[PDB]
Formats: sequence, C-alpha cells, structure tokens
Amino acid sequence: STGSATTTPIDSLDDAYITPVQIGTPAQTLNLDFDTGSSDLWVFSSETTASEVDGQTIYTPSKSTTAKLLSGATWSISYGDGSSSSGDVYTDTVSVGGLTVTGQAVESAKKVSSSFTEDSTIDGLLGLAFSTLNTVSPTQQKTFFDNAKASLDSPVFTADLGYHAPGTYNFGFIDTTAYTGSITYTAVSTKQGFWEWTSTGYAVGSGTFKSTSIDGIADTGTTLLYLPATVVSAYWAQVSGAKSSSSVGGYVFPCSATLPSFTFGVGSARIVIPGDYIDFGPISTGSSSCFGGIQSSAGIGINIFGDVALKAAFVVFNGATTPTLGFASK
Repeated sequence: STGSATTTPIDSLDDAYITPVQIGTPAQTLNLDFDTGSSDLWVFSSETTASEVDGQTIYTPSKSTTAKLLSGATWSISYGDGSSSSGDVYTDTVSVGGLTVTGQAVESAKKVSSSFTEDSTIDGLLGLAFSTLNTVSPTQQKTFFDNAKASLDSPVFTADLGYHAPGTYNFGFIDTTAYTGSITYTAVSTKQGFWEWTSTGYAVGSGTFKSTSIDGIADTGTTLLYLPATVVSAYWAQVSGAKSSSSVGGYVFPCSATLPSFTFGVGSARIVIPGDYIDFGPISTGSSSCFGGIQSSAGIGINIFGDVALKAAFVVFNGATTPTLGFASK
C-alpha cells in the first residue's frame, strides 16, 4: 500500500504545516501537524476542557463506530517550546492520503496548553519519530508509520515541504518526479528516539564550505533551523545590522536586508537554503526588526534541522531495519 497527502502552511510565514487526517467511522477529518520530532498522535476532542478549545475541529469518539477506549491508558507530553497536552487514549481507524491503519492509538486531549488553544488551525499532532518516545502509559503505543510499515510497498515516508506553498507527505514510495539529481542517504542514530544524523558542514552565502560534523535531528515539527552558536554567529555576521536580542529571544535583523543563503552538507552533497527562507518577518506588527530563521541551539541541548532546512529538500525517512535519512535538492 501507499498514501499521499498534501501538507499546507498554516500562515504566511510557514510557522507550521497541516495535513488532513481521517479518523473514525464515519470519517472525522482533522488537520494535524505531522511531527518527525515526536511520537504521539493526539487530537483536540470532545473530552478537551471547553475553555481550552478555540476554533479547532474536534474528534468525538462516541460518534465513531470503530472507536474503542484503551482502558487505563493515559498520555502526557511536553514539547521543546514549552507547550504540553495530556489525556486518555482510544484506538480507531486512521487514514492519511488513502493509507489506512486500523487499531491506531488516537490520544484524546483532556488538557492542552495555551499555545495549542491559541492556534485554531492545528487540530492535533501526528508523531513520526521512533515509537520509543511515545508517551502512552502503562502500555506504550506505536506511531502511525510504525503501524503502517509492514503493509507499505517500501518502509519509508517522505517530506516535501513547500516554501510559502503546499507540499506533500508520501508513505510507502519515493516519487522520483519530486526532486532533482540524486538522493544522498546518511546514517541515523535512533538512540534518542529521533531521526538523528550528522551533517558534514555548512557554508554562508557564496562563502567557502566549512567541513565540520553537526549532529542534529530532522524535525518537521520545529519551524526554524537551530545550530551551534559558532555557526549561527558566522551566518548573521554577514547581515548588516543583525544582532542577538535577549529581549526578543534570538537573532533579529533589519527587515530591509537581503539575506544570504545557507548551505548544509549531507555526505558529499549540499542542500542550499535560499536567503528568503530565513526571513520570519517583523517581530511585532509594523516593526522594521525581523526575526531570523537560523537560531542558536545552545540553550536546547540538540541541533534541530527544522522546517527552514527541510523545506529546501526532498527528505526520505527510511524506516528499514537500519533506518537512514535521504536528502535531495528539488
């Protein structure tokens, strides 16, 4: 089997991407944030505290003839941005782009933090990291990809995120028309539960490539590119007037600037992020200070190849027995 679904930016900045997902019988379609940095499929629901729902579409398990309470199971998750959610668990039929999994754990939110409530466009998350990170207790649950894997034509999914435009998540096949050149594959460590890999270096604009190992994660659920402070300083030093602002929470730059590109290494290959992808717009409405799309990871503990980086590539998440990542230009 295969599946193919369009993913759409939630706003004009590509702050996140939503993909429609069919849950239950008859289908209830919710727009979920596909997140290769976490491993829980959770949704706003008829169980979510009413004051914490503000425009999201909700899953109502009592209206699904295939929903079954997973008795005793609870979940609770905290994300790198400080947001969180928690609840109980149902199993139900879940379909993405024509690919159907029966018995998928659908984690129903009883509580969500303010950032989720305040984002009316995201009805939940669909985790695509390794199932060892799934938070369901006392019986850990498998991701949608893990459950689908055996049925797929090939044990892979691909992320093809657009810049200010829709893109595609495919399951079970590699669309050879969706990228240019060849796909370069690189080793993955699953020791932390992430799609963790080592970039071979970077360049800023037209500058020379610096060969240096940068360990980090491919994370579709993180907006920006978070890299070591040395690398990020070298980037922003090429932008007149750019500075790190403690009050804003990162590097800002004059909105009048033209940003240089940023290149990262995948083995001997190179992925070029155009300068425009690094512009996240005014820090507040009407400001002439703009927020940078490349930020330091120094306070995180891990480097994160988020959407800024991934949207410059066609990315293969290869879930074979020894997982690997593939990157192609497009």
